[PDB]
Amino acid sequence: MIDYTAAGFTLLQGAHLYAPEDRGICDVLVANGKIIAVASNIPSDIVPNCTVVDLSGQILCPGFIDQHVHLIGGGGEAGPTTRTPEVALSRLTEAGVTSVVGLLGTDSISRHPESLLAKTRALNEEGISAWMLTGAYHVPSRTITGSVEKDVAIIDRVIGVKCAISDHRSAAPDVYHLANMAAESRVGGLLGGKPGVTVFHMGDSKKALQPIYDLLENCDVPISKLLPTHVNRNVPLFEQALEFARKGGTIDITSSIDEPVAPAEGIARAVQAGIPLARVTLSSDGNGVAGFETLLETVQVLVKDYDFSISDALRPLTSSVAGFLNLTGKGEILPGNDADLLVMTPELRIEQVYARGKLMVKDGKACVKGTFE
Ligand SMILES: [Zn+2]
Ligand SMILES: [Zn+2]
Repeated sequence: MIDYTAAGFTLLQGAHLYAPEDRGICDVLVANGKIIAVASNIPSDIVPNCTVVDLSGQILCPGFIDQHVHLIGGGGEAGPTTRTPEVALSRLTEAGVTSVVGLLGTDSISRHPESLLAKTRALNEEGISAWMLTGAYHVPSRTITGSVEKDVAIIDRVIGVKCAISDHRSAAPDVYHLANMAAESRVGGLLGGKPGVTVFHMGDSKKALQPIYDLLENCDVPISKLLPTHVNRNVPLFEQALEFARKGGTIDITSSIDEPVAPAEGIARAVQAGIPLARVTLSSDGNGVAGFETLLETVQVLVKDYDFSISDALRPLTSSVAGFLNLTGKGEILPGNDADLLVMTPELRIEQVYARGKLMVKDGKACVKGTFE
């Protein structure tokens, strides 16, 4: 018997596929952590030494992409005792997260991008896919190489920069500092093949998104690179966000915020306003201690409580995020893409999770954990 185990051939058959597009009952063939075929009735012996998984009666969809996670820990706003712990691999996977973007927050004194970089790489070695944003709330940005542009251009896992505006914990950045930072991420992105985005932590100031419009008035960074997040934290800000998304921008709703605008509610309002789901993303702000359970809960609520189809409910956590961050090979089940898959019950309860072809979760419980979990 010839050994073909190195390919890790895995056949997921009989599941109702949402890639996120409804593909009905369809099989998915995996090899080397990559989807190599997506079709109805793929021969269970099409490839040798193939692990065939019977998913009849279950749902199969893309793994979630969480672009706002404090991977090395966050907090600290009420003293050092409030500094949260680093994220545990199993917490992400059990929540359906197979791709993640780490970032820093208010604290960039006891938190550093080099630590974030290291954690991002550990997660990649451990089985999932991780990227990070350089900078933090503070502006000018505290970077790895001394320049936002250089960080995005030369640090492989860096795809953009983060900052905070209209928030009582901002560094009071003026338009120039804000514009230059955004422009550097944009150019750095072109040079390093990164999306080169600027993520804006929004606060409760009455000025809301004004800094972003001021920025657009003082530079030429495409609006498609400017991502306001936590837009559901207050109503006036949310209304501005809808207006921003209407002008061509993409907005990030936080699932860890249940009031005044719940996450499912924000996604629904966006659609009501006529915003394409492609410009609406959902992140957890996990470990900021915030968990990741609010991600799946939002999808469940969207389908159960609101009237979103499973396909649409999935977009803000998959194709929309992958599209915004140009995450090649993610957020969609198609041949050539990474085998990041979720197996759910018809009620959308996670049963299995595959990351790059490897089984990370088996019965809703992680069977692969961080080195020191
Ligand atoms: Zn934030
Ligand atoms: Zn955050």
